[PDB]
Amino acid sequence: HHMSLKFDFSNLFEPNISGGLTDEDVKSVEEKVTSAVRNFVENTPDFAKLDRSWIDSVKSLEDWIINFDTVVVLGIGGSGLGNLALHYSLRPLNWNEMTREERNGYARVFVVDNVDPDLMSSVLDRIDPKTTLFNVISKSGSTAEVMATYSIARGILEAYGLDPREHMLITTDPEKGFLRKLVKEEGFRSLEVPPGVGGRFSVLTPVGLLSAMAEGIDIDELHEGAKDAFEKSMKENILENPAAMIALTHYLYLNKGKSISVMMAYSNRMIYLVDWYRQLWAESLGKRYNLKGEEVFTGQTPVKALGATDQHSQIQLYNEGPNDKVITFLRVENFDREIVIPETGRAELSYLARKKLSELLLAEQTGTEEALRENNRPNMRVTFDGLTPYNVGQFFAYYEAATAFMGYLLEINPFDQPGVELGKKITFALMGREGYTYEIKERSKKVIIE
Amino acid sequence: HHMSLKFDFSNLFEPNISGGLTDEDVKSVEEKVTSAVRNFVENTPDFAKLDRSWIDSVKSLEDWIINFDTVVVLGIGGSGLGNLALHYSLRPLNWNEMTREERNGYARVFVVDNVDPDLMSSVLDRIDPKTTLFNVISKSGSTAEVMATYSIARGILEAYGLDPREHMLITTDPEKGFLRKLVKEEGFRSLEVPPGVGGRFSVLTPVGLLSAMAEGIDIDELHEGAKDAFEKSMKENILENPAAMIALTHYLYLNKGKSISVMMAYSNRMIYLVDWYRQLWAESLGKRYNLKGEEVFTGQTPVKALGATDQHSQIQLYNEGPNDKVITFLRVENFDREIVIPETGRAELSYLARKKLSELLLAEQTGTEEALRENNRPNMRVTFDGLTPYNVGQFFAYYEAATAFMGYLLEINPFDQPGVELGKKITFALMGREGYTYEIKERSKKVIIE
Amino acid sequence: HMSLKFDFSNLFEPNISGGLTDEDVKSVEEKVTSAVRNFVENTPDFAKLDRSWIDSVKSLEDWIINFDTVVVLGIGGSGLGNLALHYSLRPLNWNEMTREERNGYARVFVVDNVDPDLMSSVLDRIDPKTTLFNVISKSGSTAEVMATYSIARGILEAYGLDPREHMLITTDPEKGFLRKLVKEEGFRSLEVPPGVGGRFSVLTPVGLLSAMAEGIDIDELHEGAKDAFEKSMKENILENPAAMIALTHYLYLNKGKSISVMMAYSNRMIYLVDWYRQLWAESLGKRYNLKGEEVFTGQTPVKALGATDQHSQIQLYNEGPNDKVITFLRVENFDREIVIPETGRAELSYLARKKLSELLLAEQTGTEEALRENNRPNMRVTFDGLTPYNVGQFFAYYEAATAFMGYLLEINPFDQPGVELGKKITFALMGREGYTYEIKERSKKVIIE
Amino acid sequence: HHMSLKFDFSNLFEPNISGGLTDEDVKSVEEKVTSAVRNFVENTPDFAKLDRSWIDSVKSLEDWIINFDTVVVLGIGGSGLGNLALHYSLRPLNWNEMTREERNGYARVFVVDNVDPDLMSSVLDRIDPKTTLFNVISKSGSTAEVMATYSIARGILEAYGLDPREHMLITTDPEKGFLRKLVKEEGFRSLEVPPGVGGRFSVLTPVGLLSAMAEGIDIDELHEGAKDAFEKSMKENILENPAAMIALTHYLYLNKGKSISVMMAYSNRMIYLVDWYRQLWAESLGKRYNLKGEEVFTGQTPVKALGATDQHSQIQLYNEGPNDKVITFLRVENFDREIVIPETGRAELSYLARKKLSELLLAEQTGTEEALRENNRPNMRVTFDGLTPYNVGQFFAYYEAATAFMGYLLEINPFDQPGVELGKKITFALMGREGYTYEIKERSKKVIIE
Ligand SMILES: [Cl-]
Ligand SMILES: [Cl-]
Ligand SMILES: [Cl-]
Ligand SMILES: [Cl-]
Repeated sequence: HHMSLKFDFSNLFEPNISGGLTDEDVKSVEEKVTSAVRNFVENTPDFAKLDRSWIDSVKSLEDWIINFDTVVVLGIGGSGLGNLALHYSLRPLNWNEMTREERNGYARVFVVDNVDPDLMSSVLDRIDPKTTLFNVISKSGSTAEVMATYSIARGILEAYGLDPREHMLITTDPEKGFLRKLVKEEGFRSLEVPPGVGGRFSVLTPVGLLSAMAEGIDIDELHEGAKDAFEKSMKENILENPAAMIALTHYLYLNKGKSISVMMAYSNRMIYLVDWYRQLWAESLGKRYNLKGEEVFTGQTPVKALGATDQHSQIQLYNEGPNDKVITFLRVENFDREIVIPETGRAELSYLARKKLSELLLAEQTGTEEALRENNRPNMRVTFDGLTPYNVGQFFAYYEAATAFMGYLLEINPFDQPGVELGKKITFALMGREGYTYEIKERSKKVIIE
Repeated sequence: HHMSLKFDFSNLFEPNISGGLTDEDVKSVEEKVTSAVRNFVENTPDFAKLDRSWIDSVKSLEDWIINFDTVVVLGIGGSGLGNLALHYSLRPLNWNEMTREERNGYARVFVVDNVDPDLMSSVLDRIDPKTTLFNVISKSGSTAEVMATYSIARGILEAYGLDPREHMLITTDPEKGFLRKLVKEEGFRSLEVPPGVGGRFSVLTPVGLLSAMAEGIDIDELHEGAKDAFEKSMKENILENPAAMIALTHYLYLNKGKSISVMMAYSNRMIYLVDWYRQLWAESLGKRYNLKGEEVFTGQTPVKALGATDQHSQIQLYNEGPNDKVITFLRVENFDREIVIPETGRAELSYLARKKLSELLLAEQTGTEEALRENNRPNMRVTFDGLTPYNVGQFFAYYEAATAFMGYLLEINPFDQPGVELGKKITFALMGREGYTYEIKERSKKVIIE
Repeated sequence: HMSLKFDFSNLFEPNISGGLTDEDVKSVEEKVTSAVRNFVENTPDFAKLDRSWIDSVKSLEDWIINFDTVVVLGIGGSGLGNLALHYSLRPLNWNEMTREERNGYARVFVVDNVDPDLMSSVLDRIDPKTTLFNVISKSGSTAEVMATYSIARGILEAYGLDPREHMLITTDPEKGFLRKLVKEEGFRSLEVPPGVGGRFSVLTPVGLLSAMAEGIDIDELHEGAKDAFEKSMKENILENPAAMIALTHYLYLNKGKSISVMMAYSNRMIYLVDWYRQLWAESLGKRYNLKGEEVFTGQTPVKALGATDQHSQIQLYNEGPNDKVITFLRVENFDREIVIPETGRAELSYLARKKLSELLLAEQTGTEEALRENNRPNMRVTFDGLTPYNVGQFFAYYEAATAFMGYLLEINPFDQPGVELGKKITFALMGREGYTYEIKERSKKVIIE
Repeated sequence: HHMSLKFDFSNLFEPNISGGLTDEDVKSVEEKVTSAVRNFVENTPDFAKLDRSWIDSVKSLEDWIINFDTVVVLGIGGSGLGNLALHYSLRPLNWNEMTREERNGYARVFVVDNVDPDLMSSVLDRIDPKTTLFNVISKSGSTAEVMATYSIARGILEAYGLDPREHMLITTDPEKGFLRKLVKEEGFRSLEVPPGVGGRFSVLTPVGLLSAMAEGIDIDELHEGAKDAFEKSMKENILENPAAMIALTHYLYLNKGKSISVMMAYSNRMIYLVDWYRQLWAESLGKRYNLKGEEVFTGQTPVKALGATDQHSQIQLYNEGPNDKVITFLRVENFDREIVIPETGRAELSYLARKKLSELLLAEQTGTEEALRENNRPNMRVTFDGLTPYNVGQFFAYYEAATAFMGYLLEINPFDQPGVELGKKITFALMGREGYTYEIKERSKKVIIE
């Protein structure tokens, strides 16, 4: 009883929407898409290989991890969102507020992926350092945010007379960077960010799997789902290849003025899956220069929505504003807690009486999707039979491959992020970091209301 | 020691950005903007009046509310996001996980603004019904989601033999709708959604103020901030009028291809302020037809970002992708818990040693803003001296007025939401609701991978 | 409110063979009377009990209720007083009681060492969010207090707590590093009075703050101290306990009693004995007299606990060298009077249905009599109960007595020059700027590993 | 891993101190010392034999002892201090205030070694009789203080309807005395105080081992250290024999007017090791008569000091008062919780910044030792590499041997205590005990102030 995600691309096509994609459209790109799949098969990126050592190196720590009642991940972006996505999608929303008995002995997971002291302080107020493991995660080994939060955690351990080696696990490049040097000099336990895997493609590497295993997620089943997804993503038959289809259809639509991808998840536990997609799409495909060095300023802005909530926020705009969005719905059909709506005795509420609350949620997704179709707003749907590691591993793999394919189609490098470097340089200079000299000039025009 | 929000619109203008707005641009719209302000002054919408009864009717319940240790708001969109925005921005992030003593006797606030049973179940698992008040909030008195969650809460009270009148407070239109009838027939305590105030403009009405007061927020100071903001928003001098300036500059940019507003808050506690803005902007300004009945499909998609987090997700795209965004930063300069980064003894981290963690966060905002300027991406900044009710009330008022002004400039009705009605009709039909007959047709083209 | 009772009888002939005589008393009476008169005429600051000591501490009462725990970072004079007050005037499980059982008053922990097992164990028991650190140092730079201060402050900083909300500084009003910190950073503060040395400072804000925090009646503490200091100014030596303690101990020191044993018959009084230890040792253990002559004077104070140390030291006190004067502290009424149950066993009939304290008191009486019979000089200080009035009497009488002994021995009882060399060596070991002492390689090394 | 205690006797000798012991001094007593060691080897006292049955009898109760969460030792002196020495030195100071989980399942240990009702009542307020074992320990089987506390514990058990045999374990002489009778008549579990081992020499017998095993101390390792130390104590080469050297040097100094031994431990955890030593030295060596029946009134008063604390209490007197003391330091070089002193940013505290707090403690021991040397105060040092049962067993063994050797040198019986009997007789008479008739006479001279 493991099932493939189901994809329904029907509302992306004519005649389902007037303005839809056509058989001519598909034919216009089919060859370039098949070539993207072939290139993935022939020059497979490291992320798709799902090395056994990724699971094995994490399982090797399992006996040690059961010493801890909490794991705090000190990581950001690629080293933080995948942790939150796994945590939300694959444990109950009140996991960290459950007793240890309710958690069946597994650990609470907190992720500190910002340098806001209100965030760090609120996590620190919830943990006992004597029973906490900090997983310090940075590929580079020197991400400023992670250094700052590492410093705070280390300082607290020191002040309490706790051995940092008993409370910190370092996940970083096997050879380069400051955190790796710390490992080598001080003898920390460690895990690797694989050299050929970039942050935003690292969730199924030890980056994501350690905290997942800590909280009792079946990480083997997670890889089983991703494996099956990657295998379907290598099919040169595009009508059997969900990742190729996502790329094909989004590539075409980007070309036809759809500058926004909306991913709308009909589940509060899926919301961090959408944030993970946000970074994956935006950072991969949002590129100034193409592979030839030509200025292209390409990209499709990823927008996060939550159903049914955002029907009362964004659905007016999605139906009646500019037609610049392709909307992907994430639909889960079975819930771990199926609340039944009681009979209140009021005739006004008979349409709700003794139905599952999820029946209403699912009726809302269906109605929202249909209204959008009727208003010729292109949409597709990914359906999960439940929130299981198998299904979440599929999700990650399919979107990692699709993003890879879109970078091929757009003839850009989907695996770099040059646009982030300037802000960092300015910031380090502001922080007085040795060798950082950028000076922000005094402005001519100052338009302030103070 | 109450201070106005500071606005810096400088990076929206030439020469600060090449491509920026010009004095010619401002002159092109100045008159229409002054007229929007005059119209607001002369035909003031009910939301801007800040009726004393909004605070007084809530304070009248204060003695009763201190019976409860938890308030659960059963509301959605306009009746839910303002509650979450107040809760996050004006209490510590671990408020609901603090002891009652730590909360100084004030209540926990949970908001159930979805029909996902994983959400409702997780809140139900955290509360004792004997010490909980459900605030059921719907302007119409019949929002499906709110009916469903009301039914569940009522059913639990009944099964436990608790009197619903002792555990439910109804906030709805004073005269129309099912919830008002329930009030009248069964004798519930109640509060009003003011007839002339729409959901998305209702946060400073009893909709938002009840839960705020419950958790110990100074609701008087909240209105004091909003009052001062509304007064500045009635200034016909546009260079002294932050709301007029936001409208002026966003109107111009929408016209020049900036189809996205990004609001990027450098605070985890401000994140629900951004979601409140999301609904306010999208639902107000995302309109098919103008006031003349002409098809305009207007709108500017609001995008939520969090700094520094989203520097590792979206900043590549914001600097290097299409130039279709105006970015507003929210910057708070003082934090309730100022963590100091310890000295680790490592020369590599000297740039962080013994600085406030917030110094790094603030350096990151400044650097991110400068990089964007250098890449000619238009941006402005709203600076809060701290997270206080005064400053949050200002924020709400300024953006409510600015949205009002943009609807004038765009010559649409910013106070309706016709585009939501079709999805609801389809959903009710799917739910078998009497008199709802929409039938979804079988599709010609079915493109599925299953 | 009743006066401590003193019974000096077993210090005198014929009660002990070898005891003090009327001739002995006459030999020093005039010098003692002059000690008293000097105290009356040039009263040391500690004996003035300034109103501002209580008033400055009471000013913080409203603020202190924010905290469930006060941690005293202080050592010696700035630490033992707090412990003496804590143990003697609250039940032994006070810090392990619930807040309700404590009637809302705070837990008190004293970190008076730089052992990380001590600091760590206290930190493991506290919530920084509800903890006040009282950082106490007269000089403002005591190394041990700087070290513990640094740790507490670092924890406060890492958690984002404002140090001014969680630290109270007790130091000289004008001089020193801690006073500078107060003035530069705006900490709340209390004073160590300029003319009061650490070991004489328990009844100043040094001790009064943590005592108040835990709900001790500090007014009653001063009321007892006041009454005791009044009796200590009586020129009739037979009405003046402090003068009699100095008289008799001065005579015995001169007759080869090189040890004072203070043996308290109460586990709660044990830190009163430690406070006394520092007071007698550091005051009267002096190389030079007031003329600059080498005298190497001193009487080693020894801490004992009754009835416990009957099974540790009583063999030695009765059968070893006759070099000790033994002062008993006897408390006659206990806050929890446990009654020994009837077991039904004939062998235990002598215990059946008596107060456990009756056994304790019979043990003090028997121990005292056996020592008299063995001609070992002893006296007894009897408390009707462990109350602030009684404890304030105790501190005052002993502070006055130590002042008088310094007069009789013609030394300065208010300095401590012998501590400075070790500190200089230590700072040099710690690499402190301007400390250069180098410990030389030894000729003779006698090691077993 | 297991290391011998290191002894440094250097500052006991000339030229290290002027006035120090000389090679002539050593020659003066070498032969009598060698003869002490030989007597020990040839007529070994029962305490040094470390019978396997002392560990086995205690280990046979381990399954039963895990029923309890708390062991309360009712014993005094020899039957009480050893338990406290082991508890403090080999468990953290907050052991009894740790949760059961923090204690890894092992029991809390309270020792009630006084008939102060404030002691007993404070212990009783902390225990649940249903989960408590009272270990009632008296070699004689009739120690009054143990009878009284036994009576209290038993009465409580009775009045609650708990079976005393499920909550009391009796440790007493195998054949003689009231407690042994109780065992035989009522069927209590029991352990033996070995007939040839006196109380003050009983810590490593079941007297001490039971409570130690209950709190998780490795009692095998305790014996392994004691065994190695007793072996070194049987070496006729006095320069390889620590116990011989302690006895040699202290005997010489006692004869040169050092009437006081100061043991000053630089650890709050070692303070009860010092108290154990106090009873050992005082009760053994403080004798009126020698073995010939000649009046000697011999003895060296043992004084307890704690470093660094007592540098602010006693160090003035030790350096500047009578030169009547030999001072032994106990120095522990590694701590279980190694607190690092943070950097405060203050120039005044740069000599502390980022050093271990124990570096300061150790520097204080060294400086204190050197200043005492400079002032010609004889001192030695015992260095522990950590607080481990191996090191603590070594300590007890070496000091028990040393005391035996001192009694030989002093030609006294180190194994009796006739000076305690008079006080007991008087007390029993005051308590109205049948056959005790002592009458305290009215005094001639009464010198009282009331
Ligand atoms: Cl968004
Ligand atoms: Cl105040
Ligand atoms: Cl048995
Ligand atoms: Cl002592």
